[PDB]
Amino acid sequence: GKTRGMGAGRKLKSHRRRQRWADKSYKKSHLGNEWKKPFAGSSHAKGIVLEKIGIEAKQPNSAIRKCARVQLIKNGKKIAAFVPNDGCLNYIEENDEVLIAGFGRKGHAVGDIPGVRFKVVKVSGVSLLALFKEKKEKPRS
Amino acid sequence: GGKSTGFGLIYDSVENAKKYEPKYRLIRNGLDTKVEKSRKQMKERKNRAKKVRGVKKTKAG
Amino acid sequence: GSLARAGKVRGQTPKVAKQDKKKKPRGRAHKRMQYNRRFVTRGPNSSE
Amino acid sequence: VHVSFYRNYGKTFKKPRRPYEKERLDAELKLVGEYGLRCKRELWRVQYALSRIRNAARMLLTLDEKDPRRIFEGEALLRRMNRYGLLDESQNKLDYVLALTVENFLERRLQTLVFKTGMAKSIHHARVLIRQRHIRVGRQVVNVASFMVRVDSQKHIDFSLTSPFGGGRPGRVKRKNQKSAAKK
Amino acid sequence: ARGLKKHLKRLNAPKHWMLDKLGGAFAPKPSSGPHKSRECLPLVIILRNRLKYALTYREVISILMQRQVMVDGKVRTDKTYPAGFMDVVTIPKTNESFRLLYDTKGRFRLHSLRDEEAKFKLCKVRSVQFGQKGIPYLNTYDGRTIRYPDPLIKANDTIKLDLDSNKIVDFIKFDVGNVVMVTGGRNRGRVGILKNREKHKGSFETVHIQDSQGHEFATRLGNVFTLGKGSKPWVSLPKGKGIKLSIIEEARKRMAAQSAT
RNA sequence: GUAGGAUAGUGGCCUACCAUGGUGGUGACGGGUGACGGAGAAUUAGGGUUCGAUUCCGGAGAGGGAGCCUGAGAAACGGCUACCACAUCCAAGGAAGGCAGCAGGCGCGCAAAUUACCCAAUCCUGACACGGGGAGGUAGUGACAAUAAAUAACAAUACCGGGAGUCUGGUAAUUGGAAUGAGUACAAUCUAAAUCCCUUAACGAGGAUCCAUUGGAGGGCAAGUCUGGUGCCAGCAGCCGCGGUAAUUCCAGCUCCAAUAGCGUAAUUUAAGUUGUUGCAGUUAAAAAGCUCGUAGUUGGACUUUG
Ligand SMILES: [K+]
Ligand SMILES: [K+]
Ligand SMILES: [K+]
Ligand SMILES: [K+]
Ligand SMILES: [K+]
Ligand SMILES: [K+]
Ligand SMILES: [K+]
Ligand SMILES: [K+]
Ligand SMILES: [Mg+2]
Ligand SMILES: [Mg+2]
Ligand SMILES: [Mg+2]
Ligand SMILES: [Mg+2]
Ligand SMILES: [Mg+2]
Ligand SMILES: [Mg+2]
Ligand SMILES: [Mg+2]
Ligand SMILES: [Mg+2]
Ligand SMILES: [Mg+2]
Ligand SMILES: [Mg+2]
Ligand SMILES: [Mg+2]
Ligand SMILES: [Mg+2]
Ligand SMILES: [Mg+2]
Ligand SMILES: [Mg+2]
Ligand SMILES: [Mg+2]
Ligand SMILES: [Mg+2]
Ligand SMILES: [Mg+2]
Ligand SMILES: [Mg+2]
Ligand SMILES: [Mg+2]
Ligand SMILES: [Mg+2]
Ligand SMILES: [Mg+2]
Ligand SMILES: [Mg+2]
Ligand SMILES: [Mg+2]
Ligand SMILES: [Mg+2]
Ligand SMILES: [Mg+2]
Ligand SMILES: [Mg+2]
Ligand SMILES: [Mg+2]
Ligand SMILES: [Mg+2]
Repeated sequence: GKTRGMGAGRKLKSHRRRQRWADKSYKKSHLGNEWKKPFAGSSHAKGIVLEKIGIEAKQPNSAIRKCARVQLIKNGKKIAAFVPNDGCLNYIEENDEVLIAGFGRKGHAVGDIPGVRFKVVKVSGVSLLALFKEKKEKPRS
Repeated sequence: GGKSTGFGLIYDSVENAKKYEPKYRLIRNGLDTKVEKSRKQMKERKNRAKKVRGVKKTKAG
Repeated sequence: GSLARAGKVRGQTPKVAKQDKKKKPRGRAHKRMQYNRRFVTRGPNSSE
Repeated sequence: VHVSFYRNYGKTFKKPRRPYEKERLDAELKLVGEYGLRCKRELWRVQYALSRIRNAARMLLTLDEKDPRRIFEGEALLRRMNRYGLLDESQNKLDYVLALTVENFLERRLQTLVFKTGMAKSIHHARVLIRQRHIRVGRQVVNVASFMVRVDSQKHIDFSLTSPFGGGRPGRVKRKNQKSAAKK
Repeated sequence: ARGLKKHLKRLNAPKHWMLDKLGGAFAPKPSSGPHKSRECLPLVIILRNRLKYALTYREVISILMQRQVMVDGKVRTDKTYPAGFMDVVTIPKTNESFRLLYDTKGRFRLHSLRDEEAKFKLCKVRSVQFGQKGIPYLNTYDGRTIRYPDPLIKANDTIKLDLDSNKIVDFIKFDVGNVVMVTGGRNRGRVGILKNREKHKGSFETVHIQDSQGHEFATRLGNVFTLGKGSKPWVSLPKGKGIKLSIIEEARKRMAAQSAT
């Protein structure tokens, strides 16, 4: 059982120190591997759209999830960013600056989209929500 | 509305007021004039004037 | 997969303009009617 | 360094932990409509203030009744409640502080007292009168409905001298109408 | 830092000055002088914040530059001059004369004095030792040095100094049974009778002081200042007379005052 | 350790000589830190967890090192000298450079404002009551954050309920007269001078267009088995799931719900007694070392002066 001695302060403190690593949440933050992620600990990130792609929805669903491969400007890493809402892929062109954000599960895949953990927030400095609701238009043409 | 509060000073004579009263409060009562000046211009003149030696400091435009 | 069908349904949906109506009260007044309609006088949006 | 950085400020309310509890929504809306509150924020800050008062009383009650801090701060807390009418002279004990409710604080609002003193036809009518500069507490005009009236000041609530309802000239609506009638 | 600091941030000033925190970013930096910067009251505070004669920092300079203020019988023109405990401040134009004494709450109080009583002050002896040529001398805690002192005077004693003749008129030996005032720490401003002296070799000496109402409090020897021999102080004390009342007692007086006043 | 040297002074601080010591599982030494330390900050039944670049205190640096003069005080950088790294001017022989001060620009980025006014307040400094102060203050930008608080009130009709009847209560872009600040503006006040606020002549509300928004309406979880479109497509969906021709879940209209001048989305606390000292588990769910010995560690019977 637990060590109870009044003089066992060191052992209890050292025991807990070793055992905290067994916790996945603790080890994820204190490992230092977060800085190796594409965002490198950032909430958002800008990137350049390399190409427009579709990803087959995971079973038992059946659909083509519209995504876009994006290369991050600050570190040059390539990621897949999901484009939400209906018909918003038409607002995205290749070699365009897009602001990327997490998908809501802190680096984990969301929904039936396989291996996707990012979504597109802005395109050409304009939020997709504004374009979807016809609030604004992209600055070109 | 209906009430105001302020601070007042009564001096024994105008001569005493001009000695202890700040300049800006004397201009309000009309006991002194206002000399218009630009602090930034004065600073630039100071820096230009210290690159010359002798009586030519003043003549430095 | 094919990307040519993006925006399919949204473009097919016929446009229907919103009907302009008198605005509801704001702030305290809004809570006044909300209070009379639930305590002074089936769910709130039942299809009765 | 900026001197303004040393100015203090704090929060006055906390949002509910459970946002969609049907029982809580029903109870809160009843108080909001009864006292003509603007929104749930006004009710929540009163609850926040009430929690602070009760928390102070609990700490004092946990101490020995002979503790000097218990005696000193306990009397001050009771005196503060009495001065606002929350408690009565017959309830001079910290235990009665723990029995206070939100309704007690809402009844001391200027909006509630204006309506319950006959100056206003409805609780909502009192709200408009206060914000429209028609009420005064003593000599000072008060345009805040949340003003918590004191017992010594409850009897001095009256219409402002500048208001049309307190001896002042009629408002611009009547004056313009009188002008229009004269032109005829 | 590479030398001496010339500024005092307002929040870093001594609390007993009672300076509003939003009044500015700076507080008057006490000048070097007889008293320590943390145990003094600069003339700017006295003239502007305590007596209200000056309304601004500038007006204090005008008053002092006219030679209208004297400290310990000498005119002082330094705005941040460190006036401290037992110092006598005289303003001939207003015919006023004050002595800096701590109130029972530990803050300097400008105790108005009569003309006769403003001709002397009390000083605490720091040490007595031989100077150059074997001439004995003593120095006090207010920066004063007196040569050829009475041989009976020893460290920690109190001497009555005449501001006119600048000579020691009388002195009080530091011993149990005399009335003393606390000049520092938690018990600052309290007056009582020295009841005991506990010495600890190599450490600070503790002194037990009993108030006139029987309340007993301790403190360090460095915070004690003898005021008189026996039980009667040689200087006039404020209304409190060094009697520290409990918050309950103080609240009781306030409640009674409202009923009467 | 001894004797010197040097220093404002103690000291292997340094030199000569001599001795062989010094630290370490009570973690030395080394490594990592997206590490300046503290006062403190967030959240906290209690214990606790996390944070602390930043206005107070202490330290450190002035592109990277090193050296130094002056001086009471500097190994100073809005002082000098050299090297290195960048970079300005030149009549090409030279010369002058240090914004992690204020403002501003470029770059970097998810990420941050005026190349403004003033020494009037706070205080500092000089030979000095007077000069100076991008310290500091004032205004501009400012939905970081925080506080108060509008967007209607009342009456009469019509309509609809409750306690044939009559008192009360609820609806309507109906009909009426009242109230009022947003705004605007004489003025005064405010201020160093302006500006805002406060005060106030006049003016200023009926669809009082002087138009409240942001997210939702299968469950978790407050709110529709409404109508049109789409037909495993398009999309939704934090999780469970919805969509394959009669979709409560997608795209729309209507209605309704929550918060409300705010609200949605993308490290950390709470929930977590899922890190358990308080306070968790280890027969079968993840978990007793194959067995015993054994040092450090941790833990160790009773008894001595009561009445
Ligand atoms: K633990
Ligand atoms: K130093
Ligand atoms: K030395
Ligand atoms: K040695
Ligand atoms: K010097
Ligand atoms: K100044
Ligand atoms: K000066
Ligand atoms: K427990
Ligand atoms: Mg056991
Ligand atoms: Mg410095
Ligand atoms: Mg000693
Ligand atoms: Mg030596
Ligand atoms: Mg050697
Ligand atoms: Mg740290
Ligand atoms: Mg670092
Ligand atoms: Mg810090
Ligand atoms: Mg850093
Ligand atoms: Mg900064
Ligand atoms: Mg600092
Ligand atoms: Mg330095
Ligand atoms: Mg740099
Ligand atoms: Mg240097
Ligand atoms: Mg510089
Ligand atoms: Mg410097
Ligand atoms: Mg920002
Ligand atoms: Mg509006
Ligand atoms: Mg206004
Ligand atoms: Mg819908
Ligand atoms: Mg529900
Ligand atoms: Mg349908
Ligand atoms: Mg749903
Ligand atoms: Mg867990
Ligand atoms: Mg478990
Ligand atoms: Mg098994
Ligand atoms: Mg098992
Ligand atoms: Mg035993």
